Amino acid sequence: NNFNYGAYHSLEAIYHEMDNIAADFPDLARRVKIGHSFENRPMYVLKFSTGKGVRRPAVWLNAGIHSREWISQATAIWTARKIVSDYQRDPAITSILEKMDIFLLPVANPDGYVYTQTQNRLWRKTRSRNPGSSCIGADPNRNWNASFAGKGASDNPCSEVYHGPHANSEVEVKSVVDFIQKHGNFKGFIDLHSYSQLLMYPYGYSVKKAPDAEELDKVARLAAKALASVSGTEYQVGPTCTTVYPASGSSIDWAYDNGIKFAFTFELRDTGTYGFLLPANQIIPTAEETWLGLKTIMEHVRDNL
Amino acid sequence: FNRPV
Ligand SMILES: *[C@@H]1O[C@H](CO)[C@@H](O)[C@H](O)[C@H]1NC(C)=O
Ligand SMILES: N[C@@H](CC(=O)O)C(=O)O
Ligand SMILES: [Zn+2]
Repeated sequence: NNFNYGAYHSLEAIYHEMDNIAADFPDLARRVKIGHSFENRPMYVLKFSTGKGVRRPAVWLNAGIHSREWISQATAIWTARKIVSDYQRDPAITSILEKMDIFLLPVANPDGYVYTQTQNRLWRKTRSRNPGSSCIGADPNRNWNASFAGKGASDNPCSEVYHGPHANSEVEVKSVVDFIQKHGNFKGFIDLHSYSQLLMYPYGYSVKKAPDAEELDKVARLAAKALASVSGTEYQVGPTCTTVYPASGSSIDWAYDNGIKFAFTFELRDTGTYGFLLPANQIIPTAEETWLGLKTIMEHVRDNL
Repeated sequence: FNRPV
């Protein structure tokens, strides 16, 4: 059909392609509205599932929480198409889907993404109003209830890392928290950002060792090796705090502190040559290699089931 | 880098 996966797209085009995927594979993929943004845009996920069990284990794949990181939403929509294309053509994704559901949120910050397309390509935050300030938006990746208002966040609404007035104040973050909590039985939570070529695990808010650190590091290293096998792209691996910087209130620390074992952040390409402004001709190569990383992690979840 | 990622 008429969607170029090697180009960047509007929010409406992305949502339309999600609907197309659900319509073309209605026994595998369903589009679910999980909430809405500050400006009342819908938040949509695709759920990929093969079983009508109750309480089937699930993994959550998150992208585009920071609106300027365009390679994340582009990689996510490509991933949606890859899952449906390869089902019953690749035993790896087929057996993953055999054992677990996958939820994919390609645009976790729709208002910010529209703003980057129409007003300021470098916008990061949400677009919520801050009473008492003319500064707009909170950093949705400092807004989660995991050492909220700790290190690496700001109390200042004008900051790129403003945490918001309280945990879950951003309706885009509350929507995901609420859906995961009600749905239950999550085993993985993977957040796609850019850039730096890093695959990280908890914690961002403290230097303390996650109980599962040895396993998470082992799985991240295998995933990085799989990712590098496609075109040679090298990733560094480690806990967020020392691998990028301290950051409190982040999505993967909230997921892990809530019992979701396989909690990882990818910082996708590149290492700073183009930074957030990654050329469209790198979308498909990035998404192809990232897929082997995501598959490796999900294979590990599968093999624990 | 000079801005958060
Ligand atoms: C955040 O988590 C803490 C855990 O101590 C809990 O007390 C609190 O209810 C949570 N806050 C919100 C706003 O969800
Ligand atoms: N490493 C952080 C980046 C950030 O939010 O500043 C993350 O998990 O996405
Ligand atoms: Zn980011």
